Amino acid sequence: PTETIMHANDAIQKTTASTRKPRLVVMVVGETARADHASFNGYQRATFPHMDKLIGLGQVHNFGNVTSCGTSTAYSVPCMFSYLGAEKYDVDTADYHENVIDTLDRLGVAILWRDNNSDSKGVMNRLPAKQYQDYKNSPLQGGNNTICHTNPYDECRDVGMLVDLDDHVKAHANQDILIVLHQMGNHGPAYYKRYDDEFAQFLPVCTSSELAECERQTVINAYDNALLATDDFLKQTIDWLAAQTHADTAMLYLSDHGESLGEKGVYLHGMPKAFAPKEQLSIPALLWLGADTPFAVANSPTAGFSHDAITPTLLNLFDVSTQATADKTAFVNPLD
Repeated sequence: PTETIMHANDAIQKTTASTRKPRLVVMVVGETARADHASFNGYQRATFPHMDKLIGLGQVHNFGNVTSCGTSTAYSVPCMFSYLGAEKYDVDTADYHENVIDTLDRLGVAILWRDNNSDSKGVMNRLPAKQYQDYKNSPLQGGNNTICHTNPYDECRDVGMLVDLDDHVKAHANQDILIVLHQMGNHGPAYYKRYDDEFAQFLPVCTSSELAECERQTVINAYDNALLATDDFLKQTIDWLAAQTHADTAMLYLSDHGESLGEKGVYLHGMPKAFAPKEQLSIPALLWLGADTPFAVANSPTAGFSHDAITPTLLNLFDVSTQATADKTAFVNPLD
């Protein structure tokens, strides 16, 4: 299949960081978190305490029940950054097409992908290897994450991706910056390993991978506790962005897919889109904008938001204009 498929040859940045205030966007790629257990979507438990207050104060925006493009990480993540909609996205040929990261990097946006999940799923392939940083392992063990030995499992935490993030920013202060943080999140089945002892408030907790043996409630507790860690992670992420004054900042959070928690005997995820439970397709979506933001929250099409809105949003966030995203539904309205 000699060479790559192009979508945004006509991609032109309407306003560059040299004529206006530079833009710094943090894209948090969530994992296995579902909107059904999001407290800001009507869940009885306070799974997102920090986010609930920011919503209750009107600091971040909740897009309610957003539909995921897939039910698995390997399927969803490449499609989240693809120009192809979920209706025409092909997971087997996703590496053949240029994505939004390719376009943004080409146009001159400093991209940095820090991963605490697995990998960019082929998204970061055409970009320099130094722009992808491993964070699922400690150094010694050839990683980068300095926050790993805070639990009996020595599992690296997502908050470790926020460490020394100022360095990459200071290296590209003259230009727009996009930082992608791939989150460990609520990866199962061992939800009890996904969080430190500080976020173990929903008790008792299923401390096993055999979710089918544990009572549904103990498994839900573990899942909800992992959400608390994510909520705190997002809180520290926003706090870091709030510290960046000389740049228009934005924090976009979306989970790659949902999760089944014993509903009709269905556990985990990965079930084919055609008949998959909607718990696997229901994801939370949050947007935070910095002080005096130039951007506006787009009106929700009722059909609802989806994963297809990510690529046009990212392009709108950097004033990139292409008929590859002429005007499809995005989270943020394009400027003039």
